[PDB]
This record gives sequence, C-alpha cells and structure tokens, in this order.
Amino acid sequence: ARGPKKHLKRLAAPHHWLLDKLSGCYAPRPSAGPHKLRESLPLIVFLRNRLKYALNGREVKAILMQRHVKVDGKVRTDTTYPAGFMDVITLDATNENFRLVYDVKGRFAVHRITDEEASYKLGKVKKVQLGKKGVPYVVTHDGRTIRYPDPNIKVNDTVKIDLASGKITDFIKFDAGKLVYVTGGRNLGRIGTIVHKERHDGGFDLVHIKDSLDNTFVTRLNNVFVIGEQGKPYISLPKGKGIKLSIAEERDRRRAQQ
Amino acid sequence: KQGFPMKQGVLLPTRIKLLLTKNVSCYRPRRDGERKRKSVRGAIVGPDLAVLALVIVKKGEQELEGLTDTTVPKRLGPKRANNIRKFFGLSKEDDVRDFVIRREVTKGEKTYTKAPKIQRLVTPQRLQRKRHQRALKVRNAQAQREAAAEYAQLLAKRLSERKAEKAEIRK
Amino acid sequence: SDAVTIRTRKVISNPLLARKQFVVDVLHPNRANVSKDELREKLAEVYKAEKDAVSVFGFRTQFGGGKSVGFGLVYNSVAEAKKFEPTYRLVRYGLAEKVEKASRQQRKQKKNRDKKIFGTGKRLAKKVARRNAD
Amino acid sequence: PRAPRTYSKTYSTPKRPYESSRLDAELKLAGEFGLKNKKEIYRISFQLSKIRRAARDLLTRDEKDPKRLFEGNALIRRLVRVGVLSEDKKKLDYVLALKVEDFLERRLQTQVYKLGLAKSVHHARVLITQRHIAVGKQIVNIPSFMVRLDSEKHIDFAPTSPFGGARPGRVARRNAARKAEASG
RNA sequence: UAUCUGGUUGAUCCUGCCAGUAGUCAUAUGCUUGUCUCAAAGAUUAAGCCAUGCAUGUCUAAGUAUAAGCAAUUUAUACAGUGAAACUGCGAAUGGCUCAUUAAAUCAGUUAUCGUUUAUUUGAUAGUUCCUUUACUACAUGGUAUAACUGUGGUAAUUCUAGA
RNA sequence: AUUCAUAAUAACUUUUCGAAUCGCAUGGCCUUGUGCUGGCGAUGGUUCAUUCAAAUUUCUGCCCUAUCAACUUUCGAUGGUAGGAUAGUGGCCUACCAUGGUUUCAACGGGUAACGGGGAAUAAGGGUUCGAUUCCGGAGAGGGAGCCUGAGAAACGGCUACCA
Repeated sequence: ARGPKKHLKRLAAPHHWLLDKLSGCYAPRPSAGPHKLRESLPLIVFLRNRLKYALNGREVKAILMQRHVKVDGKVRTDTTYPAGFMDVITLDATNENFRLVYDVKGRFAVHRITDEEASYKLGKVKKVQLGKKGVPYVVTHDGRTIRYPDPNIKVNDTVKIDLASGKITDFIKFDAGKLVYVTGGRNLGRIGTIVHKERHDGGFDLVHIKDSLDNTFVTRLNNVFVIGEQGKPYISLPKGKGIKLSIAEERDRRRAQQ
Repeated sequence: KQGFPMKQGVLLPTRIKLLLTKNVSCYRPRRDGERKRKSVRGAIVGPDLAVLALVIVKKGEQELEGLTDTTVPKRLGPKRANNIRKFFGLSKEDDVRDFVIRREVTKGEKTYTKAPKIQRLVTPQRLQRKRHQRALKVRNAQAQREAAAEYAQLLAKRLSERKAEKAEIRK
Repeated sequence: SDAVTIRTRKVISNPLLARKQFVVDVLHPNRANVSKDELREKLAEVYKAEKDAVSVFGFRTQFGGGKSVGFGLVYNSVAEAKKFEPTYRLVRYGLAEKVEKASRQQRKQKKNRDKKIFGTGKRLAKKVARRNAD
Repeated sequence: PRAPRTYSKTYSTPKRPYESSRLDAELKLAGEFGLKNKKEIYRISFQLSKIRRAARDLLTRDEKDPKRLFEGNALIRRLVRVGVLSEDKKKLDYVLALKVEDFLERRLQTQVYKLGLAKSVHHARVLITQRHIAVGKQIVNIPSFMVRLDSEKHIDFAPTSPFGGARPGRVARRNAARKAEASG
C-alpha cells in the first residue's frame, strides 16, 4: 500500500452496520467526512439496509442525486457519506425525520425525530483552541467548527448546535450527575449518570456511571457523551432509554410481547 | 532514412539517443512526467537525409506554384474577443459580436453560418458575479466584525461578573 | 390462475422513488405457475394504475407448487416507472428495447485499437493511402 | 474474494469400528426404523452426543447461575418442542437419560407409520420420498424431517398426491387409457 | 465421547518398540457413480518461461468546441442542442495476484507524535489585491502562446512523428 | 508538562495567497441607463480543524542449531556537540571528540523444506502439529539500482541503465 485505501471488504467492515456476510465481497467504504470511518453510518447502508427505501446501490444513488436526502441542514449527494452519531438525517420528501443514535446493543437505531428536535443537535467538543487573529473556537465530534464559544465551555462538555447556523446555543458542563450516552467500547449505547471520575495523569480518564437500574459500569472519558441533566435529556432517546437488560430479561420481554 | 527527425540544437551529423522530455520536440509524453529514450538525427545537414524541410524567408524573382504563387486561408478566424479586436484594428468601443467571422457551412441545401463563440466577452453575467463577490466579501467582513464585538462585550461582562464574585468573596 | 387471491404485504410507500413497494405472494393451486403479464395486470387493477406502472420481480415458486413469492413495485406514473426502472427490466416488461452494444471482447478490442490512434486520424488515413499507392 | 461459506460434518464414525455388540444393536435400530445406512445412526448418535455434552456441562454448573438457567432453559425448550423430551420429564438430567431411539421415534418416517398412514416403516419412507406426505399443508420429502410437538395434527397426505384427492397418478392413468383403448 | 488390541515365550510377568484403530476446510491416486444445496482448485516442484486476447480510464447544466459531424437555430447573427477529436482537471499509488526475500525483521497486543507530512471529505477562515504603498490597475476585465484541425512529408515496421 | 496555542516588535523573501472561472435564474430600484442593486449554485483558494491516511516510535512475545563463544569498532560500531538532510525524530549523513555497545538470562554466526497474526486439525486436563490460501498487516512484478509527475510511487499493466 503506497497511498490511501479506497476499498472495503465486508468482513473488514464494522459489524454494527449489520451488513450480511454473503451479499457480495465488498462493503461501502465511507468516504472521508466529519466522522471516523468506523462509528459512522454511510447513507448507502442507512437507506438500503435500515429503511429499505431502496434495494440497490443504483437506487440509493438515484435517491441521493434527486436530493431527497439531506444530512443535518445541508443536502448531501455522497452515496457513502459518513453520517455519524449525532447526525440528523432529514428526508424531507417523505416528511420523515431521524437522528442517528445507538440502541442498547450497540447499533445505530432508526430513531425517528420531530422537526422541532431535527432543527438542532448536540455536540461534545473534542477541543477548545485559539484560531488566527486570537479567535477562540471549538470543534465538535462532528468536525463542525464554532467560533467565539461561551468562555465557560471546556473540552468534552456538550454543545447544542443549531442546524440553521452552527453556533453555540447552550452548553452542559461535565460534572457528577449529568446524563451521559456511552458511545463505544463494550457499553456502547448505555445511558447513565456520572458518579465521579478518576482523572488519571497521562493515563486514560475514567468515569463511573450508574443508571436507573443501578447497573453501574465504568467507561473511558474519550467514550462518553453528556446529553443533559438527571433523567432529562436534551433530545429524545431511542427505544428503552438506553437500559440494558440481561439475556434472561430480553428473553422474558420477547416472550411477553409474543 | 528510417525516418528519424532531425532534432534542433544537437550539433553533430550522426544519429544519437536523447532522453526526450516534455516541452521538447520529437516526442509526445503518453503519461505525465514520462521521459523516453528516443533517437534523433543531428541538426547538421548530411547525405543521410531523405527530405529537407525548408521555408522561404525571401521570395525569388520567379514563381513556384506550390508556393508564393498560390495561398491558403487562415483556416479559423479569431475566437477571443481581444483577438478579434486586434485582427480588425478596432478601438475601445468597437463591438465584436458582429465582427465575428460568420463562416458558412452548407449541410446539403441547409446553409448557415456557425460563427465561433467569443471568450473574455464583457457580459452582464460576469458583472453580476463580480458584484456578488464584492457583496459576499463585505458581508463576511461586517458579520465577522460584529460577532467579534459581541464576544468582546460578553468577555467584558464575564470580567465584571468575576469582579462582582470577588466582591462577594473577601467580605 | 385458479384462485390467485394475490396477497401483498409490507406495503411501505417511498415518495423518494414515488412508488409503493410490497412483498407479493401468489397462490396458484392446480396450476403450475403465474407469469409476469398475469401478475402485473392483476396488481395494476387492484392498485388503480396502468399495467406498466406496476413492477414485479423475484418470484420463487415454493416447494410442492401451490404458491410463490416475488417482490412488487407499483409506481406513481408511467413516466416515473420509465425513469426508475432498469433497462433490463423494461425490456423484460416489453416496454423498452434491448441496447445493441457489442460483446465485451469486441467492444474492448475497439477501445484498444482506437487507443493506438491519436486524434481523428483523418490525415493519417490520407497519408497511409498515399504511401500504399506509392 | 467472497467471505467463506461455513460448513461442518453432522456425524462421527465410531472408534473400534467392529464391536459385534454395537453392530448388532445398530442394525436392530436400522431394521426397526427403516434407515438406509449406518450414517443415519451415526448422525443421531452424534446429535445425541452434542446435546449430552452441553447438558453435562450445564448440569455440573452451579445452580441458578445465569448461564446455566439461560442455556438450560433453551436446551430443554427445543427438546420438548421437537417432542423428543416429554413435559413430565422437564428437568435437565433427563436429557442425559435420552437415547438415540428417542430421536429416531420422532423422525418423519416413524411418525407417518405411527399415525397409521403407512403400511410399515419402509412403506413409510417410499411414501415420504415420493412427495405423498405433507406437514402443515406443504409437501415435505425429507424422511429425516423432525416433527415439532404440534405438527402431528397436520401430518397427512399431500393435496398434490393421488392419495390426497389429486389427479389419479401416472401408471393408473396410463392403465386407464389402455383399458379405454382396449375397450375402444 | 479420560477405553485400547495382535506381535519376543514351551508357558509367565515386564521394559520396549512394530503393527493395528479413529480423525484431518490434508495432499495425491485407484475403482465406481443417480439427484439437491454449497464449493475449494497450478501454493507445494519452477517468484521457471510466456504466444494470443482482454484487465484504467473518465464529463455534467455548471473549463475550453465554428468537426469542413448529427438534428434543428420552429431560442437567437457571437455561443446556444447533441457530439467525434483534442487540450484541461482528476485517477491511474485502490483493487487483483503471489509468498521469493525477511528470525527482534515482519507481525500481535499495547503505546507516543510536546516529533512530523497529508490530495480529498467536513466545518469554519482573506476590506490591508494601491504595497515599487490610490491607478504597476482596462477593471464593462489585461497579455501571450499551443493543442484539436488543414496541407507537404519521412520510416519495412511502433500507441514514431518533422517542417508550415 | 512545554520555547504550546495565540498575540506583540524589527526587518527579509529570488515571493505564496487573497478569484480576469462556469451553469441556471433573471427579481427589485428608479435619476429608464443595455444604469445601480439581486438569488440558487458549480469550480477555485490561504490558515486552522476534521476525516481518510502516512512515517517513525515505547513495552513484551518468535522455529532448530555451541559440529557457531565471543561479536561490533578499516571506511559507524555506542555516545557527546555542531551542521547538512529529511515533511519530521535519529550516526540518517558529515566534522571533531570520548571508548564505548551486545553476550552462557545463548550475543554473533548457520539452517529453515520460515511472510507474521485472526486462525485450522486433534485432545479429560496439560498439550502436539499445521496456518502458501477468502480477513488484517508486510514485501515483490525476472534480479538490482536510479528517477520523473503527483498529495501519495523507488510505481514496474511508468520511464532510465546494467544483468538474464
């Protein structure tokens, strides 16, 4: 390999796309974008495999090129555009609306949304910095770059971004009790409240979380996402409010819904 | 013989190899950056030749038919606006949309003059784009200046509030 | 077919391609199978559309005969169907015509032959003719 | 290239291939259940071995361990659903008590014979493979088709078969034509 | 499903190996051959040699088109559509094959870039472009070339190309 | 954690950038002029940030051989400092200097019928053997070297030379 990679094979693709293993040899390599190649759901898989609104790569390209699909506030035509965690995928043609979010098993949910909540999104700043001419600014996990943010905001706090014009609307500070949404690791999709952090010097920061069932767990800070106050999120939550049931509990729920 | 072109600049009557490169005659690079070892005959004239390419720099006193006697046209008239202007010796205000060469072409009995399009032509669309550029740049400057002012006031208010907080401190 | 009673399930509408798509099944007891025309006409009349506006494909006859399942796709207009369906399916439906592209090997041969010629080659044809005469 | 299509073997040939006791015992099973090869016996014994291995693992597991409960419940549930186990013997150790004859008894061959549709087990197999039997309402012609504990109510002659009310077969139809021609 | 059996002796108990037995997404081969699903396949010896044919090109409304192309300017005398050729921008540095070389090398888990570069995507982001500092600047926009094409050619021959 | 971010002074630069590009739409304002203003975009562009990457790098781990016991230090070996070079660290290279570095806890050398791993076969438990091969990471286009374009190549379905 003497350059960038431009292919992906289905076994190499991240599992949480739920791509089947015998439908062709290749996978949609999410083109460069605002989110990592992993932890990002391309529009090709989103439309074809989740919504089932189109059966082919050809058909998905038709959807995108007639511009019925717009991610966040902006129309996108990249068949493999890497829609990420907090992305709002609009689909105005059908008057549908979704926000990407993880179910408790660790997969992007099909979580539908209302327009008053599709107009905005949350963002966990990955750093605060000074741009040129002395301009302080922040960048979110989505790469969105916001200038002149509120000076009380620090790293890994949460921004509430308007899709009409990416700008600080308010922020939630990272301290004990704040509702967090665990984005990755073995607890991907969990929701809980911080009880305290470790703050390792040099080492990876760690935070202990307990949820409404007191099913406490521990997760790295590069992996958490505060999205509101105790039991009051800044968005809607997917099915189940991020509660993880045991295998026995899941079997019971399936039997009870039979 | 063997059809090796006589390269310009190479000072010997023999055939020699050259790593011919772009912007040089005798060789056309098939891939960008490519260089190929071609064979070129020297600029010194010799018996080796089969043909000699000559162009007349001063006409003699008698005619050659395939030469000065007859002529062929400049196959294409100018296509850029200022080149039309220089060709016709026009002044500043002379129009060009009607001095374009309406070269005739007849498809059977269907005659028409498909004249060349004119580039670098002054047209209101370009003025629209230029003025749009100006408004865009000034709008951005105004917006950036006003936003900087707002944050400056916000940080100033933060300073005042911290001063009030320290007043609450220290009793 | 005797007692087709064609059933349609999971009938989700997509305004994106402006159609209604469903998993279709056909019960054909005592008859071998049902064909594209007989499926499309019945689907067209039940969905209030022209015969061409509705598309069906993927019919697998289930073991023992009796019934098969395919996929049904009813468009919002003939123009929508013409734009959205693949050309193979249109010529499958008889609306369109098979594209007359040559075989791959002959087609690829043409590419590599014309790759050897730079530009139009009209001057080259004249020059080759003059030398061949010479 | 493509992801690999996984596969595995379903039977285990025995060590000590020529124990006269085992050969006689397995032929008794083959004769009384109308099996074609010893491969069927090996497959059922391999299957029983797999279930017994899993049940032994889980039975030595500590009581009301989450893994034991979940896995044991699933194991017994599919056992009783296929009907090999019986609801009176709901506990897990009864799986260890199971024998290869139990799975053979629930095979489609013997269920057709027990329901009375067949003259014998060999007549049953011919009837199954010739697409004259049907479960639910659909023709099934795998003799090894396991019947769930609820499909005995649906095993009977196939609607496409002459024994299910369909067209009068082929040789009878040919012989009927010959009779009409000879009387013509 | 934590198992052994035949062989040294007239006979016994042993060390001991030979042989047996069962498995191999383990190779080859022999005999034989109905059906369904699935499916490996010139690695092993020779990363030995290769005929032939293909395997990387690409255009929209949105860079340049007077083809002496196609249909019409039923929208037009500068262009108006479509389009060969060609220049221009991207790509050709991915994929595919093989395992020859390599024994702290690679690779695996785990790290750091406070130690660097990064086409592209994404988000922001150039009043100082008068700078030799208000016409170097015509700013209703400046200049130059050269392809494509025509025509004369050369070589047995190339995806060669000269001169105008 | 920083000589960080970023800002401020003095100059330098053979000087980069800051738009002479393109499609649709043609709306408003009157002092009605081809006047002033105008939308939806496409392309392009400096710095930062993101993404896709890339290059180095910490620690630990590798088959058989003593019928390989000392190895490295000409003309780099270990290190110091300064400079070139690099996109960047660095004996990567150069210059001066010190004489160091590895080893019986197996250095160094040889063989490998050795690409490494996820894994495969077979086992009560421990293990034994296999992994060229569908995934990841390396390396190569007959051997070897050199190098143009580009962001990315020691590229070979790209060039240069030698070898066959």
